[PDB]
Amino acid sequence: AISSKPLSVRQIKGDFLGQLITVRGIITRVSDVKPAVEVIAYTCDQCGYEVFQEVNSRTFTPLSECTSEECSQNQTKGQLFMSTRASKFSAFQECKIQELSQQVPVGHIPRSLNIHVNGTLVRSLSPGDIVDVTGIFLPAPYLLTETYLEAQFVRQHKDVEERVMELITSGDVYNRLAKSIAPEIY
Amino acid sequence: AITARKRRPQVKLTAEKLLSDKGLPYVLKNAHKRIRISSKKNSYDNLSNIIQFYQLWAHELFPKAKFKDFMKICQTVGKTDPVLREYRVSLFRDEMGM
DNA sequence: CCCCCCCCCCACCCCCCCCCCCCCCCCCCCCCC
DNA sequence: GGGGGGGGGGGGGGGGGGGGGTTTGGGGGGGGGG
Ligand SMILES: [Zn+2]
Repeated sequence: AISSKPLSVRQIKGDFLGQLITVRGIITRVSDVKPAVEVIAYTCDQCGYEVFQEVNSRTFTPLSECTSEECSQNQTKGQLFMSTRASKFSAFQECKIQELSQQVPVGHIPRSLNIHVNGTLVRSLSPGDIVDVTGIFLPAPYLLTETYLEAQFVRQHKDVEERVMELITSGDVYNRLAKSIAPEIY
Repeated sequence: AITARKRRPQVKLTAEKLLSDKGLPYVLKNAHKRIRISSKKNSYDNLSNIIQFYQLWAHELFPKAKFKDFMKICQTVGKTDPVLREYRVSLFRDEMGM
């Protein structure tokens, strides 16, 4: 049931790391979309047998020598070149969520967190949105770890041309609509 | 009784590999089919029509070396190896045997 | 119109790299067939 | 007279070691008040 409960940001303590929590707050900032490599594809110049590296961290080191049996058995130390055509990219975006101004205890600074969102779920958020977000609360390499929330699901807090006839048919609509402008004002 | 210590291996164009199916039998299978020479083309293009097949075959056989260096290796093993001599003389012996 | 204000601008581990050593290959020379 | 084997040189690989990776004051420009 814990994933159902909307936590304020300052309730997200270290013991939650690894859990599919749900957080509540205001988005104070949103990144522009950028691509990130899921799998790098390298061509091999001297044999044409491509090879692949999967990336699973904020950084990586690129391959140099052709590890494929096509080169390795021929002991042919061919050179590898990255191809953006064949590499699988995924859409990446970061958003900073802050607790609601009402939730801040008296005298504390409002606490905030990085949300990372990937794939088709990108650009579901915008600054000034007040929102509930489900995600995996995770560490990142900085013993103190950096931390972020991998977003998974989002809940934002927030025919006619026939229907206009309902007011037109009732008549004197200019006078009435003008009288409908701020009726509490004398 | 003893745990291993590593030593770097090395590979070079052995006459056995040169006599594998993708070796000279590949040349016999494919050279007369793929090289074509004609008065309809200039000398540079005709030379290229030879060189392209031998280069592709050389790379597919032994991709490590450059084509000229491969050719020097081939000329020198041709100068030396007895089984390769028996194969080459067997080719011209087969042509005699026709 | 003149003076004061205020605003701006500026001063420990991991990778790359290099050095050292050992082995293997290739050529040359000599002997054997 | 040519091919094999022995011996010496030269090059390449692999390992090991090492080093690097914001406040305060002052002048001048620009704008506002007496
Ligand atoms: Zn390759």
